Amino acid sequence: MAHFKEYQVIGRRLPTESVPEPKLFRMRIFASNEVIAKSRYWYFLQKLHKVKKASGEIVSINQINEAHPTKVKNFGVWVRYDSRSGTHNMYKEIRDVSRVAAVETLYQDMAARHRARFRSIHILKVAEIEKTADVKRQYVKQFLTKDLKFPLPHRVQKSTKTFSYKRPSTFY
RNA sequence: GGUUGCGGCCAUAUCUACCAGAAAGCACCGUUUCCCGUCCGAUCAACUGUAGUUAAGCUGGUAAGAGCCUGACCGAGUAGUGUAGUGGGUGACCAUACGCGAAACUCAGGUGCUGCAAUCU
Ligand SMILES: [Mg+2]
Ligand SMILES: [Mg+2]
Repeated sequence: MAHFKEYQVIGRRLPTESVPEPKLFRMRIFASNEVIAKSRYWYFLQKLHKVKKASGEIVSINQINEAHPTKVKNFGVWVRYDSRSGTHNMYKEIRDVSRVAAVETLYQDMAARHRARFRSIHILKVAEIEKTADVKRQYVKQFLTKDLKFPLPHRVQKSTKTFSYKRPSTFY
């Protein structure tokens, strides 16, 4: 899984004599590949409608590419997750160039700060904030100030050799 | 279509309350010599369909009826459960993956169908 990928997954109940041409439900799924995306689709349709993989059918799966992969966006993400003692909703903000890597950042963030495994997370929503001043988290808001520039003090250079003859510097 | 005799399934047929029922049938209904049974022709027996009555039985209809029956992407793919992991959690327990999948509930509809023989504006 070099990264996540976003798939649109469209499926339906199996057609019957009573109801030919059912309703065609669709979701956007962040998954490492096609098989997981289809599995996640059925898992989530399990919780919304009376249907399972055996009574249903996957009409379409299509990868969804970022419209502008090279534009930095501020994403607001609503997640539902299970902690060890209950279920909680939260909203986080991630700044990056694509939805898939923003969601990838989000899973890493949920694992790091809340020990929430991919098993225990529901991506309720991902949406770009098209306007500044609608951004609310200070950790992403600090990066939107005009003419932003910071140094990177204490540069640590990687040495290929085991022994150095120079007693190095961390300048930058 | 009504009714009677014998039924099949055994409430969609049961229960409550209340209204209808032409004809025929069924019924209630008249009598106690006889065969029989009673504390008691109430029941059971016999006899006349004669004296009468649809009052009841019976049948059908009504009920935002009770019950019952059928369905529902109703609740609910919930509860539960087969399988898996060197999954989570101190534990109690829980999540996930591949499968199966209820009951209550909530609406909706319905309230006997039918076989054989005989008979009837
Ligand atoms: Mg008498
Ligand atoms: Mg094992």
